[PDB]
Formats: sequence, C-alpha cells, structure tokens
Amino acid sequence: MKVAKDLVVSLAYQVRTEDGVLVDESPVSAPLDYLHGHGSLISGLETALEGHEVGDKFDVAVGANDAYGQYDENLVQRVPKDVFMGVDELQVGMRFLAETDQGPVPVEITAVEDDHVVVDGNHMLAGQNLKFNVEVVAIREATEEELAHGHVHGAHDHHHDHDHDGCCGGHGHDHGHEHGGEGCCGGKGNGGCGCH
Repeated sequence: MKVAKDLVVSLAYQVRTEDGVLVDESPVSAPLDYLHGHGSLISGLETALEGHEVGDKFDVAVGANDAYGQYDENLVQRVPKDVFMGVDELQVGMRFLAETDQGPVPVEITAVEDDHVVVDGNHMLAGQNLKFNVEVVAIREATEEELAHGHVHGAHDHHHDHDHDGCCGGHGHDHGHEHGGEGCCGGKGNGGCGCH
C-alpha cells in the first residue's frame, strides 16, 4: 500500500532552515500521527509523502513553494519591453500595473534580463524554502468521524480545540512601569556620600 489522502500516518520529521535554525523536529520514539493530505502538516509535505513506504525515511523540500512562505508564482511575470517602452520612464524597480485574466495585478521590475525583463513584488516574506526529513511509520484510513473532524482514533478524546482566551503573546501595549526593581536608593546627593 502507499500513503495517500484519508489515511492516518505517524511520520516523524526534522525541519531546519538554511539559516541553520530548527523550527520543529519529531523524534522516532514519538511520531506525529495525522490524516495524510488533510490533517495538519503543510500540504506540500503530505502530497510529497504519497507513494513512499511504511518505515522508510525520505527528505522533501517544502516551504515557500507550499508551506510557510507560499511564494505567489501568480505575481511573477517576465516580459520584454516590446509590450511597453513609453510609460514616461522605463527603469528596473519602477512599479507597473499588469491586468492579467485574474484581474488587475500590480508588478514592479526588479532586474531586466536578456530576452525579456523581470517583474515581481517582494519575496522578503516569501521564497522561504525549508528542508526537512520525513519518515512514515504507519498508514491506515480513518472512519467517517475520523475524517470528519480530521482526527484518528480520538475525535472527542482529542484535547480542547481553540477554546481558551485572554492570552496575548505579543507586546507594545504598556512598557516601563517602575524603571526596574524597587525604587532603589539613588536619587541625588553629590558632594561626597562616601566615594572612590
């Protein structure tokens, strides 16, 4: 059999960013069981797991192409100036407006290239391709209720589900209350006060 959608599969995997950082890692003694294709792990990883082997380890790259970056390939378009060379100013970086079938798509030349120019938005928040190894441990199908809530042998047994509140995690509301610890004994008193 081969791993596929609608099939709970516990596969541990370690992910690491090119910067040399580890976003998450699953040990073999504790594989994360979930519905393949639609369970939790980014789809780029689920689809890449389809057709592999139970108990086999494999490496799959998935981040900006379909995971955390989600680069928008529908916004990048390379075309020569033959379609436009009189916009009151043709230079790399300038902002242009292309009306593709998807509607009005704003573009911005970033660097002209032979054959045609290159226009795109900003990838600073995208193009984050990460590399992580995955290892399938089991492959089973969930029942109607298991695939309904997207869980395997649990559904109701599963812990809570986004029900708590009041927590923040961010910051910027209030800052600087009493400087530091107690008022501390400082204030002023030049002249002497026993010094070096």
